[PDB]
Amino acid sequence: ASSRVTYRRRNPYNTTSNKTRIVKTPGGQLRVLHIKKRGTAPKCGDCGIKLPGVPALRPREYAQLSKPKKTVQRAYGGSRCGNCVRDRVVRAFLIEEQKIVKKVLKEQ
Amino acid sequence: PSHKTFRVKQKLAKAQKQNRPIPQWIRLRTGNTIRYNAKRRHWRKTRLGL
Amino acid sequence: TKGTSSFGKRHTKTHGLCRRCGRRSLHNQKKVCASCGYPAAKTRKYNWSEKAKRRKTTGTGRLRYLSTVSRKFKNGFQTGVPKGSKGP
Amino acid sequence: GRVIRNQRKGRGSIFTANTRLNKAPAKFRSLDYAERHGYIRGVVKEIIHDPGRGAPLARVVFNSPYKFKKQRETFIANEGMYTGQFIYAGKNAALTVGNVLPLGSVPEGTVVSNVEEKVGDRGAIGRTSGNYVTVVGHNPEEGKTRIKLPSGAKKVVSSSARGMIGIVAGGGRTDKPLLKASRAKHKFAVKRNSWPKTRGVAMNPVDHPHGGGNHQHIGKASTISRYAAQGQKAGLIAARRTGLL
RNA sequence: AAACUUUCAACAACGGAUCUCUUGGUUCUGGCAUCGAUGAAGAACGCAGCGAAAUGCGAUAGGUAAUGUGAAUUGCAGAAUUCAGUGAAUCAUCGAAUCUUUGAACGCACAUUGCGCUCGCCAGUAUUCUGGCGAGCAUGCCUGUUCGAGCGUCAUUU
RNA sequence: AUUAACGAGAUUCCCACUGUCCCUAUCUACUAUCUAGCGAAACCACAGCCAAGGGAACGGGCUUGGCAGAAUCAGCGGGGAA
RNA sequence: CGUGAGCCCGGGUCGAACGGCCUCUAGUGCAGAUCUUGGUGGUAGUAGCAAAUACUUCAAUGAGAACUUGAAGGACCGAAGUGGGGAAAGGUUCCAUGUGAACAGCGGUUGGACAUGGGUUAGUCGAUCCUAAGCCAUAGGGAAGUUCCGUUUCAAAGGGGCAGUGCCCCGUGUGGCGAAAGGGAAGCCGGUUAACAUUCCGGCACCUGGAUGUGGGUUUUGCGCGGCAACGCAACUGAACGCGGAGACGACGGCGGGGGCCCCGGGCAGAGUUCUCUUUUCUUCUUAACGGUCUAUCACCCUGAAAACAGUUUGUCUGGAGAUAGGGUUUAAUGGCCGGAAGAGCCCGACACUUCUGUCGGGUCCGGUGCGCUCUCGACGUCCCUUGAAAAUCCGCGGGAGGGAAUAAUUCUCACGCCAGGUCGUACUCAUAACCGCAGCAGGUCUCCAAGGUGAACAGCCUCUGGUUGAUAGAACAAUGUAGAUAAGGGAAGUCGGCAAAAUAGAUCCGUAACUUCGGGAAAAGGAUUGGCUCUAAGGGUUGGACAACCAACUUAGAACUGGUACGGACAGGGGGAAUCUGACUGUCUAAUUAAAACAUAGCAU
RNA sequence: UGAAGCCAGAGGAAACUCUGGUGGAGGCUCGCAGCGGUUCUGACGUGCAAAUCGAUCGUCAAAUCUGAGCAUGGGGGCGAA
RNA sequence: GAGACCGAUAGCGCACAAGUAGAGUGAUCGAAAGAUGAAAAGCACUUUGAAAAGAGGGUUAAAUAGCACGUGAAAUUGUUGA
Ligand SMILES: [Mg+2]
Ligand SMILES: [Mg+2]
Ligand SMILES: [Mg+2]
Ligand SMILES: [Mg+2]
Ligand SMILES: [Mg+2]
Ligand SMILES: [Mg+2]
Ligand SMILES: [Mg+2]
Ligand SMILES: [Mg+2]
Ligand SMILES: [Mg+2]
Ligand SMILES: [Mg+2]
Ligand SMILES: [Mg+2]
Ligand SMILES: [Mg+2]
Ligand SMILES: [Mg+2]
Ligand SMILES: [Mg+2]
Ligand SMILES: [Mg+2]
Ligand SMILES: [Mg+2]
Ligand SMILES: [Mg+2]
Ligand SMILES: [Mg+2]
Ligand SMILES: [Mg+2]
Ligand SMILES: [Mg+2]
Ligand SMILES: [Mg+2]
Ligand SMILES: [Mg+2]
Ligand SMILES: [Mg+2]
Ligand SMILES: [Mg+2]
Ligand SMILES: [Mg+2]
Ligand SMILES: [Mg+2]
Ligand SMILES: [Mg+2]
Ligand SMILES: [Mg+2]
Ligand SMILES: [Mg+2]
Ligand SMILES: [Mg+2]
Ligand SMILES: [Mg+2]
Ligand SMILES: [Mg+2]
Ligand SMILES: [Mg+2]
Ligand SMILES: [Mg+2]
Ligand SMILES: [Mg+2]
Ligand SMILES: [Mg+2]
Ligand SMILES: [Mg+2]
Ligand SMILES: [Mg+2]
Ligand SMILES: [Mg+2]
Ligand SMILES: [Mg+2]
Ligand SMILES: [Mg+2]
Ligand SMILES: [Mg+2]
Ligand SMILES: [Mg+2]
Ligand SMILES: [Mg+2]
Ligand SMILES: [Mg+2]
Ligand SMILES: [Mg+2]
Ligand SMILES: [Mg+2]
Ligand SMILES: [Mg+2]
Ligand SMILES: [Mg+2]
Ligand SMILES: [Mg+2]
Ligand SMILES: [Mg+2]
Ligand SMILES: [Mg+2]
Ligand SMILES: [Mg+2]
Ligand SMILES: [Mg+2]
Ligand SMILES: [Mg+2]
Ligand SMILES: [Mg+2]
Ligand SMILES: [Mg+2]
Ligand SMILES: [Mg+2]
Ligand SMILES: [Mg+2]
Ligand SMILES: [Mg+2]
Ligand SMILES: [Mg+2]
Repeated sequence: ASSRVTYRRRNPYNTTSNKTRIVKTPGGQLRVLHIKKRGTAPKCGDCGIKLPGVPALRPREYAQLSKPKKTVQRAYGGSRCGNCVRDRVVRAFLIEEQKIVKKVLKEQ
Repeated sequence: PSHKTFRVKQKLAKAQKQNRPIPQWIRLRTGNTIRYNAKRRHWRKTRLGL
Repeated sequence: TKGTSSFGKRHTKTHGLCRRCGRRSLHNQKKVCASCGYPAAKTRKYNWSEKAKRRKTTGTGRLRYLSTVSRKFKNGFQTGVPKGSKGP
Repeated sequence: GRVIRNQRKGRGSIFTANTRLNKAPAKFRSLDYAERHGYIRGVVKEIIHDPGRGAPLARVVFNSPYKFKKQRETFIANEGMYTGQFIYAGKNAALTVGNVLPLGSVPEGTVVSNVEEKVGDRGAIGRTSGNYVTVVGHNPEEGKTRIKLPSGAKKVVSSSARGMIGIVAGGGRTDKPLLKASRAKHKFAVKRNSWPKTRGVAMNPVDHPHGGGNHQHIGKASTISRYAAQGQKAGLIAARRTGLL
């Protein structure tokens, strides 16, 4: 027998917006379902590693999630990774302390 | 094509109503010269030029 | 292969319909009519083609308004009603 | 005849530069109060490749002294620069690689790059891969500095003209043969439409001053006067000499 | 001898010459001066009882109002109450109107019946959102109005 | 000047191979062929047998001879300076 | 009658005007001009209607049937199709009913022909929105002018708040067009028509925008808790301004996961074959969007501190900047399970029936394998003097403005509840008949899906699903043809010339020269084997402690036997060598007589 | 076919050199579709066709092929010429 | 309003549904086509045929005017006669 399928839209070309996956329907027919692109996980602003705890969706889909689902409960939330936030705390403290040490050295 | 561009679809409606034969009663009008539709168009003969 | 073979590759429709003159002469890339020259205010016509002006001149259409001007002048541009017409 | 090939290049429309992949141009930041009396500090965020150039670019981020904003700017990276480096630009900047200093505050014999002829013209001289400008000497009486250009020509510029300490990155690029018509093709495909070149002597008299004849030859001398009439300049224009050096 | 080929006549074919005509052209002469932002010329789409084109007209659509004539229109029924009619007609005249989408075309565009903004009214729990309806929003220039800018500049307070 | 590799480039030779050839023969399909239906075009002064002579010096026509019997079908490529 | 151009008369047809004479006037006399326009011949019932393998029997319809229809038989396309859809282009060719002529280069009862009617339903598909290459306004500057440049400039350019005006805040900067293949909010299944379907009907969802109630959450020192941590939970304030991410990106290679297809078993049903044989040959055994829940590479966190270095991939990378090990967190579903949902669809069997097409019963299952094919995802790797779009839009964070209850307020980023989603396209063909080529033309025209066998293989050949049987036919078998072929002996003597054809050809094993830029030449040259049948051996996985048991499908090697010594048995499938001239090589051009030594190229030089 | 890189073993006093694997580079190579157009100087040559048809052939991972949008306009364009 | 003009291959390209049908991507190019009869009185009815039509019959002054329509030349063709 034959199991070939057809596009369900008038775009006949193998473009990025014309991606399909084959399913089998309850009626016993092989059909195609047009699927959107898969989302990309948000990256860290400093190092660029995939941020844990936040889902990977298309940009418009993030408007549908609740606030806790789009971020972690740390300082820089779902924007910077934990290792980069830890470095920022140490950098801010150490450099500020060195500025004080440099200060008191200047007047004396 | 199936994508019609409404302005174009409006011209195609005009072209098929114009492609009719002449009513019989016109051929009897006491001074008539009209005998047959001399502006008949067929899709296999002449292009609409749209 | 510049003949019968090359005519098969011809499905591109350089010229489209024009809003001003209704001819299929509006260049699609230049957006300029080849007959009436319509990106512009002034209708295109030249004295080196007497036939082209003749096809486009004033007597070739309905004359929706000029046909009545001749009658208005002959009566001297009257106003009002003919001396006691019915109804105000 | 007809219009020859070098005449058609000035009109453009196929001879324009391809710049879709080229982002913001490589130049200094505008001269301001901070750099004129003092220095300002920036951070090299990342070093990038600019198509058709051959020397890497570095995007450096500064702080706006007036607006609470970060001013992005793309310099031309020097051999030694790295991401996370601190860049200091100003009259009082220290003399290290990657710092932008006025030429008047830099000792003779040094090596700088992206020198500017005029104060405010944000970078003019020494911008290709392995090229650099050498400071020959100073003259502080009127504020003028004598430099040496990559071509070997000496020149006098304002002592307030800026420059980046070091040598531009990517040196030695032209030391590797291309070996292939592809490698030349890809080299010029991102620059402009100038490859390949047909030989004028292989053309027809309608097409080029050299074309024609029953043998491929140039009828007259290839040396063309300095003031030829825009279509005669199809050879060695105003050659003081010719032949092997 | 027939057939075939060639010639002529009668009749019959093919073809549309000739003759006669003509709501057409052409040239001359006489008279007149009147397009348009109060939206022209042109274009598109529609409108008839039964119409494709031509002609006419524009959702008031082979047309309305008004005036004159005075019994039609016509290919068929449909007007016979319109017969004193206070009025037929594809009539003539024409001074009142209607005049779709466009077009110099004027909210921005238009290869889209696309996208806007202001005011008023109506409906939906609505000053903000949605729908319907109406009136609007181009550029240059002129006169005036009002609101301003400039240590250009005057005087006073200061 | 010389060059390994490469070449639907030009050239010579050798091996294999074969109908290129000695020297032709045979087979199959579709035509050509006959029939029903349908049905053009190029070309065309008039036409259409030769020999010799003369002639604008290579005639279908002229002159002198040879001759010469309806109507046709399939091939053919001498001539019609086709 | 006249020398003549012409004139006159008789006979036939015809139906409305015409003539002589004297002067005046002219667009006034045709055999030609490769004359112009129209019409008609011989040729001539002639050339021809010959590519794409192919049709036959019966019956019906009808005046008439090779090319109408039904049945039966025989065939072809053979999944890079003669199949199922579309983009451009076309415009009603779509469907039903009927039909004289014309068209379908033969016929025609048939038709993309003719005549009359009917047919295209969207918040979810696309346009519309964004920007790209680019185009056009504005400010200005040229030009006699039609207009040219200019797109952020040498411009007083704009955008919002509070109660037709008033009062405030910011401003660096201030337009539009441009993609039915780029970016992008959201719909799936079943049924239904002569012709529409992600659009109608039934069921079940989703997004955006606007309003707004209940429940729940927070708060009586005002804006949540838990975990060491990676982070989690149903919520859990957040102004200007600023920061970051997504959108957002190359080609190729092997590997791993998943969906679909293919393949192999067993079971329940049905069909085919049955001289004999085959527990046999074939077919159905299905599960959408969507709401959850449990897992799946990388990576990250905690303990701990490694040489006798260890972990580890097909591929050698990682580790005192913290590895192995142990315990966890997390991005990733086209994965399992539940709902949707068996009530659907499908397959059998039993009866109704005048039609309406009605009713009922049963079933709709369980495993395995793989360098299999296709799509997709992921981690690695290679290449670059090549590094492989932008914008609309959305989100997170920093910041802390304003506001906020102790008797009620409050987040309307939690659940449920309410309202609305405008405009245009939507039929059909997508081609050996619906597009372009004067045409129903062997030409040309972008793309998706892609079964079985043989075989390395979308090679050729045969078959299944689906689709055709359309191209003027019948009879003979002359010459000459076009296409396909075979020839004894010789083997290029033919010819300008081995032009054309033949020969070689797959796989395995052996053997391989001069020369050389050391990379090649090289498949050099040149040899041997190949079938069928019966066996044997090797190459694995899982669970229980050099073992035992239960699975698995391919590859390689060895040996007997066997045959008219045949075996890549069809298909498919290099002829080779010795040199000379020339261009280094790959690449390109004279569309429609020249593909070359010409052009180009890297390299060199000026 | 088998370049870098990687693994194992062997030889040597050393310098270092060999062998077997793995790996999968190349404007490499045979070859199907696509693209092109060498020969038959084949068919046709009032053709299917105002350039096609058949066999044979060149290339086939890239200086390969290609759609749509856009730009260049006549003494002008564009040209691996 | 006229003409010592043209008279349907003439006169304007257009005496007619003419700047129309049609061609070209486009700028543009651009035809052919008048006449039954005074009046449709445009052939009722019968018969052969599937039908188109034919034969009778009828209208008209005339069908030797049948919408292929005033007259109807020649090229070219058929029958009869010589
Ligand atoms: Mg798209
Ligand atoms: Mg989370
Ligand atoms: Mg094209
Ligand atoms: Mg040349
Ligand atoms: Mg010259
Ligand atoms: Mg030469
Ligand atoms: Mg005689
Ligand atoms: Mg003779
Ligand atoms: Mg002769
Ligand atoms: Mg004589
Ligand atoms: Mg004689
Ligand atoms: Mg001859
Ligand atoms: Mg012959
Ligand atoms: Mg008369
Ligand atoms: Mg004359
Ligand atoms: Mg004459
Ligand atoms: Mg004559
Ligand atoms: Mg002639
Ligand atoms: Mg014949
Ligand atoms: Mg033939
Ligand atoms: Mg495929
Ligand atoms: Mg298709
Ligand atoms: Mg049909
Ligand atoms: Mg026929
Ligand atoms: Mg017939
Ligand atoms: Mg402009
Ligand atoms: Mg747009
Ligand atoms: Mg789009
Ligand atoms: Mg359909
Ligand atoms: Mg529904
Ligand atoms: Mg809580
Ligand atoms: Mg991004
Ligand atoms: Mg993209
Ligand atoms: Mg399920
Ligand atoms: Mg969905
Ligand atoms: Mg770890
Ligand atoms: Mg999923
Ligand atoms: Mg693919
Ligand atoms: Mg990678
Ligand atoms: Mg539809
Ligand atoms: Mg459809
Ligand atoms: Mg369709
Ligand atoms: Mg198709
Ligand atoms: Mg056509
Ligand atoms: Mg044409
Ligand atoms: Mg196999
Ligand atoms: Mg195959
Ligand atoms: Mg045929
Ligand atoms: Mg010889
Ligand atoms: Mg050629
Ligand atoms: Mg050639
Ligand atoms: Mg050369
Ligand atoms: Mg090929
Ligand atoms: Mg060929
Ligand atoms: Mg030939
Ligand atoms: Mg021939
Ligand atoms: Mg392209
Ligand atoms: Mg008569
Ligand atoms: Mg008559
Ligand atoms: Mg007559
Ligand atoms: Mg005659």
